[PDB]
Amino acid sequence: MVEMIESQTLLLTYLTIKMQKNLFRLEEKAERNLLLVNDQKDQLQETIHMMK
Amino acid sequence: EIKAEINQKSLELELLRLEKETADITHPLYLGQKHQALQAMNSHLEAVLREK
Repeated sequence: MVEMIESQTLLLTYLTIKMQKNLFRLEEKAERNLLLVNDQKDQLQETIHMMK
Repeated sequence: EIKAEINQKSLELELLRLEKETADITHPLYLGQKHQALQAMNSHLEAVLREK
């Protein structure tokens, strides 16, 4: 039983680490994808202010 | 979003600078004073042209 629960611990912690490394990679480019669209927001909103 | 409040306040400051300088020839207060001076002189001259 002690080797059985420590086989469940290894399954859980392996999955957590597999998620962390792939999820941080999604979050890293998700912020850059939002920043690349706020660049487009800022200049367009400012151009519209001059044209107003 | 701070840029929007900066730039919109700049436009109000520019419009109020223009009104401030043109005020003696555009603003109804000083145009009203210029009207009262003429209307007083007319309410004298119409009476001179009667009482001639």
